[PDB]
Amino acid sequence: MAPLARLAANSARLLQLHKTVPQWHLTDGHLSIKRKFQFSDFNEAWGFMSRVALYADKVDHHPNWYNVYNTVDVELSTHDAAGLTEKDFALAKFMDDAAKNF
Amino acid sequence: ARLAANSARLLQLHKTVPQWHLTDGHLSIKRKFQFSDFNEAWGFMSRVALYADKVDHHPNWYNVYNTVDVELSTHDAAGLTEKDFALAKFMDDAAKNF
Amino acid sequence: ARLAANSARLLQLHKTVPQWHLTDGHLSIKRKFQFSDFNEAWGFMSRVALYADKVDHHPNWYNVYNTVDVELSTHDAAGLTEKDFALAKFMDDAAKNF
Amino acid sequence: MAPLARLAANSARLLQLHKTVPQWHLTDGHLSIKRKFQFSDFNEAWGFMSRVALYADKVDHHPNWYNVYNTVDVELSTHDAAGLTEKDFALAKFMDDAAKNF
Repeated sequence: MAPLARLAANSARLLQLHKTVPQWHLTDGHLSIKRKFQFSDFNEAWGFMSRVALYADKVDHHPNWYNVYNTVDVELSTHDAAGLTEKDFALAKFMDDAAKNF
Repeated sequence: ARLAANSARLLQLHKTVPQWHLTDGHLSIKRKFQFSDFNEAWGFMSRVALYADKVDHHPNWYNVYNTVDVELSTHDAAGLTEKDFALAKFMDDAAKNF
Repeated sequence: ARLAANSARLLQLHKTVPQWHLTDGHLSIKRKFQFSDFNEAWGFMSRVALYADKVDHHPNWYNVYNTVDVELSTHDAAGLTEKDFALAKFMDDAAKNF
Repeated sequence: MAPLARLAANSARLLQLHKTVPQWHLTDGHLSIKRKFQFSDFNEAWGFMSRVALYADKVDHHPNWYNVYNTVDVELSTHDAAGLTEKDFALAKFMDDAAKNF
């Protein structure tokens, strides 16, 4: 009984959004998106995570992320929708842009 | 130097960080930290990040909003070292503030 | 809306953040925070950074190791607004943890 | 009575180090170096400061920095030397590299 509408698997809109973040992979049932970000070291990884943290608390939409030294393993979905919303793709896009710097 | 499962030093170190859970084979220690919100969790993580890069010893941590799910082990040792307990302790102290 | 020097609202807000010092013309409020070390100061600043970008209201802060010398004012207002006192309060609360 | 030796003003070594960080400016008496870093927004500035913070606590050598939204105004010197040392230029260089990303 998720209070929010999720983007339906393979919906034209979902796919139009995915196209903007092509290095993320859609998960089974299209219920989330995943990307493992790789940096040279922890210092770079934290620099990246820092910008995402600011964005996340500003839009109040947070990554499920697993950091191990130079690696940041990320899965995005909207809990209140039990799946993907526009906020996940907007978060993925910001993350992609912040990582592009490295 | 790798700490053997149930070794005297491991058990002694573990007493300094009693909220941590020894894992199968004593290959790692785990603690899940919980805060009021992400802002608090990030303030916590920020202090740990600084410590981690200073001593060059890094957590395996999974953050979701207000929680930080942490597993510590020495990657080059295939088990626990002193550095893991030292990090666990720094993390405990940083968490106390909240 | 810009708070006029010595206005009733300014003085009332100032009571919620008594460690802050009103500046000449009541154009800003200042507080210098002190911590044990940089690690603590950075943990403090990190929480404030998150708050600041959330509400889109930023401190004028000068950090040297363990100290954070802070002046707050609303750049578009040429003086103090509610947002400055709200930020001052968030900063006070973040500092309390240390 | 500074416990540490500072690099003498105009010393060949000072100048050889300054050459590596050409956008920093030497201060009167060559007692410090200064650079005002400019970013697009606070989010970028904090991303930058974050990496420098990690470096600073690792080498235990900290900037005197004044952040105002998208701007980071920095002055580096070694207090225990009452002037510049190699650590200031190594810090400036790291800062330059972290900022280059933006």
